[PDB]
Amino acid sequence: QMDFDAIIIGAGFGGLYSLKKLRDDFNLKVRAFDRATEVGGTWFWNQYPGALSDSETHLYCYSWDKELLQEMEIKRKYISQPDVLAYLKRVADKHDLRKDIQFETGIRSAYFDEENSFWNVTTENDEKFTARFLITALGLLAAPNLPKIKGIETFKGELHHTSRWPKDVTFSGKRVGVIGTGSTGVQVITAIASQVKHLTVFQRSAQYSVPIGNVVMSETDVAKIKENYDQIWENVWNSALGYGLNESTLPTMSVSAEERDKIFEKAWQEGGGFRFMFETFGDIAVDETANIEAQNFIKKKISEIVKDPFVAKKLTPTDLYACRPLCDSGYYEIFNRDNVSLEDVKANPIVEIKEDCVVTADGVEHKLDMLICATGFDAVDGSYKRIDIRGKDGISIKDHWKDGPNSYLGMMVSNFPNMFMVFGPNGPLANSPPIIETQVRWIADLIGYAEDHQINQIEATKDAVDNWTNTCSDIANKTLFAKAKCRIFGANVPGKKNTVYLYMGGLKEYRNQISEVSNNNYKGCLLKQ
Ligand SMILES: Cc1cc2nc3c(=O)[nH]c(=O)nc-3n(C[C@H](O)[C@H](O)[C@H](O)COP(=O)(O)OP(=O)(O)OC[C@H]3O[C@@H](n4cnc5c(N)ncnc54)[C@H](O)[C@@H]3O)c2cc1C
Ligand SMILES: NC(=O)c1ccc[n+]([C@@H]2O[C@H](COP(=O)([O-])OP(=O)(O)OC[C@H]3O[C@@H](n4cnc5c(N)ncnc54)[C@H](OP(=O)(O)O)[C@@H]3O)[C@@H](O)[C@H]2O)c1
Repeated sequence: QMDFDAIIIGAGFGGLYSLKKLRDDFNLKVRAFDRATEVGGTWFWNQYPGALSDSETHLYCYSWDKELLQEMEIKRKYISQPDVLAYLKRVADKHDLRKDIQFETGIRSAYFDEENSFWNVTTENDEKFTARFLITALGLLAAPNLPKIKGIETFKGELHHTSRWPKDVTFSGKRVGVIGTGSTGVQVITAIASQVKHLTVFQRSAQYSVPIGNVVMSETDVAKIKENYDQIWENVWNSALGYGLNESTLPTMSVSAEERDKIFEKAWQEGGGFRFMFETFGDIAVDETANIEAQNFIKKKISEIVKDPFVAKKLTPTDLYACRPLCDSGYYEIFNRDNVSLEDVKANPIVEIKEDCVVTADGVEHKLDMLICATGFDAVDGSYKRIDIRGKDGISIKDHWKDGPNSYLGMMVSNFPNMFMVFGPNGPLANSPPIIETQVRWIADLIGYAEDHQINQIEATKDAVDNWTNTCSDIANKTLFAKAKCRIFGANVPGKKNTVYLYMGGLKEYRNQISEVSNNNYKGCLLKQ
């Protein structure tokens, strides 16, 4: 009666595993869609200079295919964007995935049918499809947050947002400006500084960055990893972050200053943001005195690398909370270069943009041939609201989430039956591929349980969703996060919203949580026959 058992939106990490698991392991008839012309998700769209993974190469991948784990290329310690794209293309090749992906096809609307209990999916070309279940693997790539700057539309030079980075960009002889110093801006600035006539960095808020330590991987090291891949993945599932770290329980202020400086320095040499934050000590994100110790080590490193003390001052975070640092391949070193200028657009904001320059509040005209906007995106739920998703009683996801996202286990939304989110909001804070695998296998097991027991409508209750929001709030309020403003709580509603964007108990406890549900006849889920 319906076109498919399941429809998947997205052909990235999440969508490709959702397709493989439902079609080949559970034998469902499924069609996937993506606006892209190729698989990859964020790794097909984000081809900006310096794009690099946050987790090491041997862990930023799938674990469910052992043959592929052995054949995988481990070139450098972290993996660049074109290599992630080539890997995901290889996954699609090996498992015959593309024949059930409709490319160059965006989904405009998905309407649930409380009669007959399936979903009505319309593409932007007015193609209509029906399916019992809807799998949303949308990521967080929509939509580009561009700087709201007076006159930015009059700029006659090259203007790119890092998410829409065009090929064939050349840098020599050009005066280039970069707005934004987050992870993307740090990666772009570090990669292009040596290639331009002059680089201006327009930073609104300095952030802490630690070295990434991206080194080439020896053939012995690669063989060492593959020989022990089963234990490596077992460590991922029994950890909180899934980054292959020895997650410390050691209190920061329980060692001498000599010892503390040695522990921070060892992680600094090795590289890695989460390593510096969670392999050194166990309370950096929970205790303020511990946090200040981590910051002071990075501030000290900034003041040593950056030789001009006034540029180092400008680069030093004033916030006072190292609530997750970035990673870089030589970011602070860039600012010793004679062709790099740092503009504190907090104490000197960009007021307007003319045809050939960026004007700051001090009147200075910063002449530019190129303006790179590394300015971020919408919130996590932004990708969901940009689709017309109507569930029970015809309520839209825009309205149900007008105050921020909320869900059950990060995978189910009340008033939206038969819809299952992959890497959606209210999920765990950990490495993405292990999270995506955990969710795809749990969702497929639920769909298989429904195909047997002949149930055709699965729905989370308002109580369970609120129980999940409580659990996240209880855990997140134990930490320093929010107070550093990391946009994990985005609430502020008169009757308290406390929409908690992340479950922060770790990947191991997250698998514990959703296992309680699956074991206990899916408590919190409305089953209908
Ligand atoms: C440079 C970079 C490095 C990163 N490194 C790490 C890391 O080391 N560790 C980590 O955990 N995370 C990392 N991330 C985060 C990253 O988003 C996740 O790791 C992962 O790629 C998310 O995969 P996904 O399939 O869930 O979403 P995506 O890769 O974003 O795929 C979403 C796809 O759904 C499509 N789509 C959306 N909406 C619609 C619609 N209405 N119709 C049709 N199609 C649609 C999109 O076009 C997109 O192709 C990194 C991100 C970037 C940009
Ligand atoms: N794993 C990785 O290595 C990696 C790589 C890329 C992205 N990500 C993730 O994907 C998300 C996006 O990363 P992102 O770096 O592109 O965006 P981002 O983290 O949100 O940072 C955006 C930067 O642009 C600045 N900015 C925004 N609007 C501005 C304005 N109007 N004027 C001046 N400055 C402005 C911001 O300054 P303010 O802070 O002052 O607002 C900020 O420094 C992040 O959450 C990140 O975790 C991860």
